[PDB]
Amino acid sequence: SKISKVLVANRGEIAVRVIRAAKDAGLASVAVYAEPDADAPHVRLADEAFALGGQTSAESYLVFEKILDAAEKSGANAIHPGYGFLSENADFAQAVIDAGLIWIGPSPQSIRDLGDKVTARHIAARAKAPLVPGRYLDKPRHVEAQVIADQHGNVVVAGTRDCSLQRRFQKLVEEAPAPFLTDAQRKEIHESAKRICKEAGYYGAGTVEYLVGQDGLISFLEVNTRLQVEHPVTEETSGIDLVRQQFKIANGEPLDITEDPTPRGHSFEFRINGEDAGRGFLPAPGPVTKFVAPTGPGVRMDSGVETGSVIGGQFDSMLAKLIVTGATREEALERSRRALAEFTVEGLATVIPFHRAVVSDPAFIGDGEKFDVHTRWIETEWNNTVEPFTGGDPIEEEDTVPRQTVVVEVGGRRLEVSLPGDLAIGGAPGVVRKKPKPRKRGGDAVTAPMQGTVVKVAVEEGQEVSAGDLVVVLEAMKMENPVTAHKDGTITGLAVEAGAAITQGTVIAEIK
Amino acid sequence: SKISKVLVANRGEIAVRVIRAAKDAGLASVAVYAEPDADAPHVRLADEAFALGGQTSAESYLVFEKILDAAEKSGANAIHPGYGFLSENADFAQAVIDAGLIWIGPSPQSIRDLGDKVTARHIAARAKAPLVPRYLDKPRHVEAQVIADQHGNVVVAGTRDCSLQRRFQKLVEEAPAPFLTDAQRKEIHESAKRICKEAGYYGAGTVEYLVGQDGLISFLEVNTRLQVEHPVTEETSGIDLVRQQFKIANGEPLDITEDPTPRGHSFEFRINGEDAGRGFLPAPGPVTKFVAPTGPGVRMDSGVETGSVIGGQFDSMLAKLIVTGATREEALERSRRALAEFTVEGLATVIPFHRAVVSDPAFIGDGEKFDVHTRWIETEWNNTVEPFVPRQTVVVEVGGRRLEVSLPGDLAIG
Amino acid sequence: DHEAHIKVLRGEPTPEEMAALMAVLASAGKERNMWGHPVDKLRYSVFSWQRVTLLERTHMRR
Repeated sequence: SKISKVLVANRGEIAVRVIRAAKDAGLASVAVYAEPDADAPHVRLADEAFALGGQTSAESYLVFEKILDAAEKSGANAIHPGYGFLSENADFAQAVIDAGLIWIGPSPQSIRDLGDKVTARHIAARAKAPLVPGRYLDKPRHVEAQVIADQHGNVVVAGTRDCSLQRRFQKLVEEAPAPFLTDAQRKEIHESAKRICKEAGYYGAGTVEYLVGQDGLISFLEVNTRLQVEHPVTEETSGIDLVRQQFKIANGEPLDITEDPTPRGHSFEFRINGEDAGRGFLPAPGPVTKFVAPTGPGVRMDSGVETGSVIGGQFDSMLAKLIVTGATREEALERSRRALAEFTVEGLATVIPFHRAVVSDPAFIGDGEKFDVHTRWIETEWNNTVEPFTGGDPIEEEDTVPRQTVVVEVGGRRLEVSLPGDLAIGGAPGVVRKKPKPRKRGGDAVTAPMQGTVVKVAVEEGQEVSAGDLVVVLEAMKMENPVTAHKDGTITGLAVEAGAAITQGTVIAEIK
Repeated sequence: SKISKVLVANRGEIAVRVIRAAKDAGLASVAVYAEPDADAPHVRLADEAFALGGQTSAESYLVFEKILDAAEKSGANAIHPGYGFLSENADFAQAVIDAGLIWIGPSPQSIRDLGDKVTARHIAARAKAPLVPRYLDKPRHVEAQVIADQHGNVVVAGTRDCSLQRRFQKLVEEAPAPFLTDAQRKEIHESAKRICKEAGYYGAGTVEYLVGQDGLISFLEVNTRLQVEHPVTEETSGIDLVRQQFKIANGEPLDITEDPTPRGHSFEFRINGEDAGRGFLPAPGPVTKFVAPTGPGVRMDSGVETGSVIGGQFDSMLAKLIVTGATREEALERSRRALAEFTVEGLATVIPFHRAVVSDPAFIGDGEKFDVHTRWIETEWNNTVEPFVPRQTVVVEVGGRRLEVSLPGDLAIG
Repeated sequence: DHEAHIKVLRGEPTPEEMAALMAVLASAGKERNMWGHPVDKLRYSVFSWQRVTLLERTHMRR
């Protein structure tokens, strides 16, 4: 049936994006929020919002019954799952369709068929996708084809994205159209994606991921069965609003676009993670005490956060996404070098300094016919000059002296000058300055090094452990953090249990 | 002859836009500010900034002495005007050329000849421009974006519709100009080429026409500047018009050989600090809050931010909201979102008027035509908008120069 | 070196502007006598603890 009210079963930037697409469609939008998100922007931006009443991602978002109950109470007639969480849970998609809501996404069966790796391998075989021969690869590029697929089986390849900047298996910077490809490689990627999706019976928004070797051989990787995070570069390079296309397809209306849009311009997306690139991109909680977006020519910016937001250890680190676009890849890089220099975020560590570097690094600029970047490039070849985040903390003796910041006019030049409060130049009740100690401690207690949740308990009470044995794995920021026994002894107390939330400094167990 | 450092002679939105274009080109950007603007976004964003002093345009941005002096003190090699102020002062343009700075703009002779309707009308007739035969009762205002070349090439980046006007001040702008017939479009394009080529026009400028209910085109004017509503043409055609101004001032021949086909449709909405409930009088005051509409299909160019103070010393305009889509209706939908998200506090704005007109059948149209005319906001729009310390200074001599110095009078140290 | 130095955070003054700036900034900017100290003028109860914690403390603190 017709979509009328969409429950956006997700959070942050993708929640915002689907709310906005709903409003453009003139649909009603219903948000859901966990307790950490009760103040989040999307709760206000949505036309209505329902509390999931949960402290953690499992009990709040991931339990099907709470989303179906929210849908019931709101009278939402469609569900859009965004990405992650339940957007790939075929059993949830089934439960939605059983409830009779318009599930804005691919069929539960095609989600399963493309989710099973062996089944998907058989699908790619029948489809005669360019599978790799068999072969190990040295330094492949990563290329995605965007699929728009009709319920009537019409399919267009909206374009391609290169996403080779991935740290550990998580894309960080992406570009559209995929540069430095032969038209034969484009032909292959395009028509392979068409074939693959219809052999899967696919419909909705989708994406096929390809892995391209330095020999130039394309290989298929997998189909993600949902709207990508990076879709914005495809929207900024193709005359397409992909979320509205996805609404139309969930309506079952035919594709208005009959043939692959001509890629025009070049568009980069940079993921603004709350991760400190100066400390191996480890994610950390913290307030966003200031947020000031780049604006103006060739800039778009989608954010799940604003000044005064708080980010806690329960959810993914991605704050926002910056998209920068121009007539040519060189022009788009120039505009990127503007926008990332205008971007100021304060209160927590962000990867913005990594973006500033990589958009300035010859390995990524390239020679005009290829670039050097590949899936492991950040992990192994990027010269990490970024100093660790320290924020406003004083850390050296000279920092403890208060300063007064003044604006000085000198021959008409405008200067900003920061003057110490005790400055002697030109000529105390026993005041002393010395280097402040940082806030860092260093028994039997094993204590949680950060706030998070207890995904695994590795021990039973009365178990003998030795130094270095695993005690628990915490999840923080959706990231695994083992905690291990600091000395030998019998595990006792063991106050945690699996699934519990745990605050920093909590005693996990004590070793005697 | 090659631009290296640009002094941006204007304030606000165009100041920021040119600073950004320069930073994209990697040119050094030098801003100038009057006393009211001493911490404005452009002042802090520019790579260098110089105090003009004075409290009004006549004391400041208009003083040829001060702008040329600032250019010298900066060691600028080019001057870029915005819109307004000295952007069409031929005498100033000549003074800049005498200074030998690259005037990023049309040649003084062109400014002078096109600045007189008599001389300009003569030129138009010589060019065989479409000309009014009568008075147009309810004309639709349409203009063409010229990108001329010092070598005499010309590209027409597109037609642009500006028919939502008040007191001859534009309020909402569109590209490409909608519902024009192909014949009208061709006439306009070829006429903009003819008229500006006859004028000898060096670079960027807007050729403006009136269109009547009969659909006859009449030439109106040539405005010899990158007019404020350029962004809709930028978002439709993809020509970075300011960087084209840089190339033309370099005298490089155009990269663009043929008029770019418009990709889609785009609207611009001027966020004037004017209260439609009092009939668009200025409302000076603080911009106590400024949350920009954000994300898909939306661009903001702004001269204000939270905590800025606005006064009648300068024009009421605060920002341009630009919204883009594949179609007229899609772009209207996106605008009906963006203008709802746009939250301003502490002073009145035309935002409610924009929300109305983007909702109004006269502006939606029927798919073949629409009813707006240059007077329609005045004569025919149903207005339903509910009415809404000093500086110390020291004059120092230094072995090569005099230097006045200025400090906050509350400065204390040690 | 751990002295708090002057920082020019924004812009770049040429040497002559530096010298003008610095010259203008350079331009601008315990004998005990307890006789009749207020604490002596106060009148204390003979058993008042303030004779320790105020009077004597005030006299002795040097």
